[PDB]
Amino acid sequence: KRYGEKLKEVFLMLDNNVVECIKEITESSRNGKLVFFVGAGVSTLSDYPQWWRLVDKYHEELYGSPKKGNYSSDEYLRIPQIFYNVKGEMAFDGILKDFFQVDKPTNPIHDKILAMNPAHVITTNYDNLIDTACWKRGKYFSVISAEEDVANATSSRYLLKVHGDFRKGFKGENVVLKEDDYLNYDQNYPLISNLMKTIIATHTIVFIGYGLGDYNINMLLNWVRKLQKDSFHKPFFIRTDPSPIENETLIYYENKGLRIIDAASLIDSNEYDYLERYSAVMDLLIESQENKFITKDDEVIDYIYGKISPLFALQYIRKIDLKHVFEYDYHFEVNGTVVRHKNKGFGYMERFFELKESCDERSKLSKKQYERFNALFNFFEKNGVICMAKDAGTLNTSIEINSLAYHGKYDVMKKFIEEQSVSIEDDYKKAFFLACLGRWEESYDLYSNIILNSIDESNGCVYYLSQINRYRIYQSITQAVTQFNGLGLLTFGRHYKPFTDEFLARIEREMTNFNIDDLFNGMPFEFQKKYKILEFLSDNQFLYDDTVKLFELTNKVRSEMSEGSYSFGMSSDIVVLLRLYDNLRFLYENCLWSVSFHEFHQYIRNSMSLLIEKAEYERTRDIDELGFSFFGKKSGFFMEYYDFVNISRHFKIDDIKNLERSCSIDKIRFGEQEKIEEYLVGIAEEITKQFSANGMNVVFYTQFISEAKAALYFAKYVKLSEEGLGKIVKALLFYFPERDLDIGKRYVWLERLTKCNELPKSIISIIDDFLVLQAEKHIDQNYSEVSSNGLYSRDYGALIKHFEKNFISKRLSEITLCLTQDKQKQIDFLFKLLPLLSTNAKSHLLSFKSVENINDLMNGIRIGLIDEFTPEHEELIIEYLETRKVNYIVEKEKGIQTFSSNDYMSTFGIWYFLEEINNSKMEEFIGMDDQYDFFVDPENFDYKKFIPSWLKNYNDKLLGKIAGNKHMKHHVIEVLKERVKNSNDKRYLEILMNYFI
Amino acid sequence: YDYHFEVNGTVVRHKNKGFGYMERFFELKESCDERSKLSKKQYERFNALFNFFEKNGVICMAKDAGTLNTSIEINSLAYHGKYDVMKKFIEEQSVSIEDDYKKAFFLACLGRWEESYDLYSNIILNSIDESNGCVYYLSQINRYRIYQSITQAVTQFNGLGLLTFGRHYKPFTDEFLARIEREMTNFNIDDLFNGMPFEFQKKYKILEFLSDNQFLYDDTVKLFELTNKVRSEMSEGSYSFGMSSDIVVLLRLYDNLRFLYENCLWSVSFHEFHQYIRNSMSLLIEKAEYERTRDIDELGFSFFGKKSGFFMEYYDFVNISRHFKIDDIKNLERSCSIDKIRFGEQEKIEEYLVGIAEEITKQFSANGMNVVFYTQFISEAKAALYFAKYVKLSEEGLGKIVKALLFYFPERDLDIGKRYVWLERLTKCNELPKSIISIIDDFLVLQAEKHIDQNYSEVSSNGLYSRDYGALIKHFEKNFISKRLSEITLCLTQDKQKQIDFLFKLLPLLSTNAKSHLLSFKSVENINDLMNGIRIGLIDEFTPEHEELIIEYLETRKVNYIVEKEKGIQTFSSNDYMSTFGIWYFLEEINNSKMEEFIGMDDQYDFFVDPENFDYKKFIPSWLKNYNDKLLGKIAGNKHMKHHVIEVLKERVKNSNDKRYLEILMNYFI
Amino acid sequence: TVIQDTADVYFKRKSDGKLVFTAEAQTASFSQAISEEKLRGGIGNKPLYILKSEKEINLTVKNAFFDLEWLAMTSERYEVEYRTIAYNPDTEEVYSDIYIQFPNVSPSGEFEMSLENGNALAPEIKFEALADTDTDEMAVVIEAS
Amino acid sequence: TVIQDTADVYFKRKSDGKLVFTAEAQTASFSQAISEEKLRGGIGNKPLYILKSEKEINLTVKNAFFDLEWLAMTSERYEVEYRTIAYNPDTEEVYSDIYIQFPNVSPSGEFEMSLENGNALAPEIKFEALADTDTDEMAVVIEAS
Repeated sequence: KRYGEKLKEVFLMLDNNVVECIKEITESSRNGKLVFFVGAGVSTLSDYPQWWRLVDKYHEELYGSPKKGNYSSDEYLRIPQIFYNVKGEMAFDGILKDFFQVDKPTNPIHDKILAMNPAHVITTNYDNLIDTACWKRGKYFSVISAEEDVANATSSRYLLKVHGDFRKGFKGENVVLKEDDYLNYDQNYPLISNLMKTIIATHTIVFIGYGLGDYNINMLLNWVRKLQKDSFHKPFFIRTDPSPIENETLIYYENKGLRIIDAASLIDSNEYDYLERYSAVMDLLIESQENKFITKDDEVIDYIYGKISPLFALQYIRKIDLKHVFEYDYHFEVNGTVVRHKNKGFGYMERFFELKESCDERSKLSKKQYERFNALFNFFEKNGVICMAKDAGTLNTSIEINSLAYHGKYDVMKKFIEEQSVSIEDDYKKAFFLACLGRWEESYDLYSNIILNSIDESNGCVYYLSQINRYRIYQSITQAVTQFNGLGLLTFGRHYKPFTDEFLARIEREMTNFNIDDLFNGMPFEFQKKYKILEFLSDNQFLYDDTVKLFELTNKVRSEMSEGSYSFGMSSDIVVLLRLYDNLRFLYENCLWSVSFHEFHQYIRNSMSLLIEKAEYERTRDIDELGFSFFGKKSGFFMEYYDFVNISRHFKIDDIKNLERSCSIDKIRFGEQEKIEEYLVGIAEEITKQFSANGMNVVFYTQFISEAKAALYFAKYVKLSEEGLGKIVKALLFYFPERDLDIGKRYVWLERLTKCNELPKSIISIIDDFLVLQAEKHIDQNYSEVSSNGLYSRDYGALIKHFEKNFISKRLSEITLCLTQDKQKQIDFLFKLLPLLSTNAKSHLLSFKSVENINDLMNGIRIGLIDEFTPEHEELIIEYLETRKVNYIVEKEKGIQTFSSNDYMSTFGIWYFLEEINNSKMEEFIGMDDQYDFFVDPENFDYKKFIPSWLKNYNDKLLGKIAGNKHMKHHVIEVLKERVKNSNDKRYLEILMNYFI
Repeated sequence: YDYHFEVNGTVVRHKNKGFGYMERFFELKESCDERSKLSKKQYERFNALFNFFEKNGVICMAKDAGTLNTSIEINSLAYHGKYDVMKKFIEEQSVSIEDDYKKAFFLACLGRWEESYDLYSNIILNSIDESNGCVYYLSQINRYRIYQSITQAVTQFNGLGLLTFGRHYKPFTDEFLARIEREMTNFNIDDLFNGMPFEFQKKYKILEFLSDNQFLYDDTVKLFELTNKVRSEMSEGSYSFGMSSDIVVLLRLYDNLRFLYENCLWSVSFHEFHQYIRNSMSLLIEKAEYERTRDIDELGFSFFGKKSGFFMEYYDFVNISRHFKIDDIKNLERSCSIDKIRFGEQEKIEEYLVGIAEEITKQFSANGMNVVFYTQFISEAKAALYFAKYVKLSEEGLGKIVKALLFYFPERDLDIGKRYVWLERLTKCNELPKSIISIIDDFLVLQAEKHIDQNYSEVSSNGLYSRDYGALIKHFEKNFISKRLSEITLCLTQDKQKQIDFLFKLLPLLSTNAKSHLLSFKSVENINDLMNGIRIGLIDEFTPEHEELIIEYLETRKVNYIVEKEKGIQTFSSNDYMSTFGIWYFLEEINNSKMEEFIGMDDQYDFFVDPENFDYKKFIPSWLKNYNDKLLGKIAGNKHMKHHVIEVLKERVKNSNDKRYLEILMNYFI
Repeated sequence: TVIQDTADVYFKRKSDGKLVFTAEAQTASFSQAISEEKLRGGIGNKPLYILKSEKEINLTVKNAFFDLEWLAMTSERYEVEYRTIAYNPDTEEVYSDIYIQFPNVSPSGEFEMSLENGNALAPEIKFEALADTDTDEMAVVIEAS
Repeated sequence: TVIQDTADVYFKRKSDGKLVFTAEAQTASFSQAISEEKLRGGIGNKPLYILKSEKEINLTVKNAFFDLEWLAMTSERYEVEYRTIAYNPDTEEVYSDIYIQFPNVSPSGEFEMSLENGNALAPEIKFEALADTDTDEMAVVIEAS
């Protein structure tokens, strides 16, 4: 328990040389290059049999008794050879089996040795204890004990059991024990030595379990000496003799090229405290594996400058992973509060902030440290690191800044692309901007050019972002080509191919069998160490943790909704908001292309959906008396320009509809309405420029027009200036791609824009020009008015009349005067706009044509020309229903369908129900449609055929009549209340509370 | 990635230019001549592959396939929680390293985590030389998993454990904790698969996601986006055909459960997996409720035969019990009406509930219980208890579950109020048989026995004491009295005045002799005692003494209010009494005009007593939930208040979407 | 167990009798909400009443395979031939099939520009039932005994 | 601009008044309804009206700490002193402060061996406000002004 405390006392009492050596061993350990020469000393801790035991056994067998005297290093080897020769090899093998064949257990040192991620472990021991020691920790190793094992090298990590081992068998022939084997090693094992030399060459040997004068230590010493001067780092020696090392021996083996450490020099120990000594040194090194070298708080600025200065490269980094720079020592929370997670030393980070508060303390530093703190504080401010969590006062988080790519700017983008690229960062920005503009091929080639130039200048950050961007844009090119060749032909009728097939072959060739997931792994150890934050970008499964954060926080927020619980401090929605703006600022400031990918859009979309969902609930949240006691008049959720552009960019129009339906957006007031209007004016103008000119980059068009559609659709709430309204409408009607927005979507978007801001006479002129163009599109008989939302230019004219009580479009009137009988299609079109033309034009068209069939009758009544139903009109209705009846009895043997006739028949049923047409024949046609029976004769009609669409789709006057009739009023109220009780719906509740009860 | 294996039970032909060999393999499966022609060893390979694909649910190509099916086969003992069976297998001797793996996983679920770690190690020694890469790796995985679990359990013990348990427990020894913190220190589970022999990773790339410390991240994001698709489907009123997102999350959840339970990964028990299961189910059931309440549109029902309705199977019950907390199931029942869902496998769910009750009875009947296993199983026990309402139980099963709930359940983790409300939830489905009435009478008489001591007092978060239990007993048995409590009265003395007060609340469950004893030994002259006498039925009218006592209490509260004007105002608990009294006056129960003088409190006191002078803008519609049908009618009938209440209620319900507010407005239509 | 009437959709060129691509239907969305003159603002007189309701049909499919001839050769209009079996609750399996067709449709999928990382093979394509003045809706349902 | 109710909570021994642990409030939950009881008991006395509504106050505190003495020394009752500035509509923060206190509470935490693999330090402890026959609940509010 307190062993760690006493050993930490030993640390920082250690001579600087020892601590620096320990840190070097740790750093090489992390690099997977550190190698260990573990000797019998470590195995002695296991009580493994010692060679002198077999030596004495051999002496007894030879001369009938032991030596009763110390064996020299030559004797330790010589007596075994005398036994091997005088007697033979058989009893040699027998004695090896008798002694070394033991299942000794490993000890703490055996696993500590493995805690350093040994690249290799070259052991001269003949034991199999060291093999198990490797599994103990988990490191894999390949055992080598002969020439043949040199082939069997499955891994990059070697347990080079040099001098042989009894794994072959307990035989002297299978090991190096007798003197001759030691002398003839260079000839007996060419290949083990072959490996041995190379591994010793570059890897950081660290000696342990050995005596300084050990024969194997001396062999390795001479072998490292054979290397070129200054071409080998001094390996280390974890010496653990109970006696303190003689200074002269220390000087000798430090000169020889070994970085030696004595446990006895670090601690005090007994004579048989071998395990204690090994543990002391190894555990000092292990505690160094954790950063505990933070000496004093006044030194803080140097430490933070070591950690943060290389980090200036990014234009911003997320505070989520800024903790990873300090290895989870200080968690930088989303709001900026720096939560202290761990700090072995005092003033690890907190002293930096106390300096930030106390300016006088900040004055105590050298101007070097002063400006160091200055730069680091500027970096933290860029990060939004508000204050240390412990002393953090009242906070006021704000919208994170984003780059111009986040803004709806494309003219600036092209200007800068035209402008000369000053340096590598300029070219990286140019590549991202070209990618944004749809010039994906130019961006890709520039990315490759900067790949070359960036490894040339050694900008690891810029190169690595360029690599990941190049892969991401290549994926975009490939998927775009697939989309084109697969579906664009069905879309346009003739698939384009902006990307040349040779270019696609080239880009596919340059990158094959290459996963960006391994891109960070393939980087230099320097870059990997100083840029561990950018590892998150390596994995192709982007947003590898932001999605989980969103999932958990969405759950929590829904739970808060359902529980109806108050909150104090920042809540779940606050952290969702903070993470969202952190991710946006990071990705757009760094100019990564990964934003355009679907997954990032989905993450942004879900976050904003949850944010607005909780925004709606807090508005209608009820407050208890104690709820009011804790807090009252809480801050409302806002919709700034930045949040608008999020909604526009990341949501689809169906998603915006879904969220508007679920949540009343109009209530939550919008912010930066002027900036919103300017950005919408920008979208409109860009569309005008792109569509008026024939030039329409197809990839760019697909990339951005979704943005414009969403912004136009979601612009229903924001106010626009008069000139802005002119621009936005002129974009919406004429220059908008007709392929995506049919006439109906066009009309309803214009109607929403009307709903917030009125259309002045200028906009009236714009829409009149659009209508006269539709007339000029109607000169050809082949032209057809066709929409998905059942909305036509007649509805546009209805809007103009709704705005202008009196409006005579002289263009339409002149057209009608110019129209002749042969232009009957144009006569029909101008008829739909009959209210909008002059009196003379009305008379002209009335002369040209009048009602003759049901379709023309519905046309006329929609225009309102006929103010009363003639007997001919009702008789025409009777004839049409006679046709429908014969068709239905004919269709009775078939399946019966009604999708357009049903509209006319429902209107006729309505008119019977409204006692407008007394005709009793429409009663005779009862039985065909459920709604027809419901209207013509509700009492006979069984009220089980009532549809939910009927329950919610309605008319005000029709609802009044329904309430007025009691027979259908009972049934309809019953089913409607039943449905709202089943599923609470706003329309159902309104229909309940307003017309019947 | 040669062929995408679709979760539905088929396989899609991912882009490949090979031999079309899954197509060929399913032609072999289809054609008896094709399979017969193979070499005999090849035929054995073919049929073993067929059996494997059946085991994993793979049938044929997605294109070749047609109608499919979904079901549950997570048959792990830990999944069922047969702890008796689980430890019986553990003590039974192992004959394989996979047997040792099974024992180690079981020891982990039983709280004998020390034995689990030791057995894991043992398998590692048994497999390092024999080179069983899959078993070796997986045992290392779960060894790290248990080291995590034990670390978190110990950390909980050192911290919140003191306040929660009320004591400092150290179930794990310091030496063992240090031994295991050291034996595999500085060890990344992510790098394990990377550092494992190449042969094993090549053969079992499946286990890469196991290597990842944040395993099931892909599962998490997949569920999250499928949930997004589900919510969009709910919003837009779509009508899906074939598989939908909800079916996809169902199958993914079920597959992950089955995988991690049959492989016996101890990672199954972590909270991240529990969170994934909870979310997956929650989506399934909210989808089921939304499907129940949906328009017709005369197109969806026609295509498919009849309709596929949602139901609850024994496995569904197991998952929900294991992976939900009481707040989860309660929030669920609130948002979605589980009662609409028709449960299934009632007998097997009964068996599982009896197993849960048997386990906790074994734990708490005996003084000795493993603390770590108690934490592991109590939450599951609580969820199964609360979730047992919706299933039919037999008389023996009902007796066991109820006796668990009352006597064998901890008081610390579940107070008396929860105990009672959980009981009354349980009986809604199963009316109290003589056995359950006897069990409640027994537990109640024990409460009386603890109340014999003057130091003891009943404690309940919900304010639901022994009186509520007795009320339930006489609710289901209109004629019932406890002989034990009667003979307590026979020995009862005025010294045990607190016992007399406790028993005063339980008057109707006693004999006439006991009623006389209660009447004689003490009076009903106190506000709380008056409420008790009203509740138990001893007093029905307010005598001059009773009304004067209430008037004196209101005088004390009035002087306190006057002092409170000068020294701050506190109003939580008294206002309850004053509101009750104002209603009594409003309901023509109290007639004294002294109360009109006491007016001045703005929660149901000045309102009910003086509706006209009351400022109706302060009225809160949530007050309407507390009133019953009689008081609802009276309050609605009074002209001085009806207009304001209807306007506030209707506007607030139209802004809101509470069903109870709809019901209150429906009774308010007048 | 699951829906046993897998839908075969045939999407053909309308001008000429050529098949473009066949797929498997995934979901169909129907909306009947009044958006003409938004909610209120339509033509209204004392004796005159016009049903102003407007509706839109959306359909999704999956596993799109295009005819080789249509790729080879490559105002234009297309049709749909949604093909499913009519199943009653009484008869969950019926020899008779239900035939749904949208002779007027417009191909406009939001999957265009979907650039998801890693594996992807769900080219869901959206369609909108395009309408005309003469015929409010072109969809038709016929059941073949 | 953030919600300025950074309340300070002092958890003290009700038996002796000794401070146990201090922390910052996170959330507070209020739920009140009527017990699901009967009205036919005996004769369902009409004159005998009765208020049977029961309410539970659930709470949560974050950044839970502890006192050295309380750790040192180790029916029992506990006290809570919610200290909050008197936010009122007139001013972002009023000179006066609002004291909220619950003399009776029990520490039934939701933690229950939460074994989340995450390295997050949020020992959230839940609190259910206990009741007694004499008092519906001890929830107390005072105004400094």
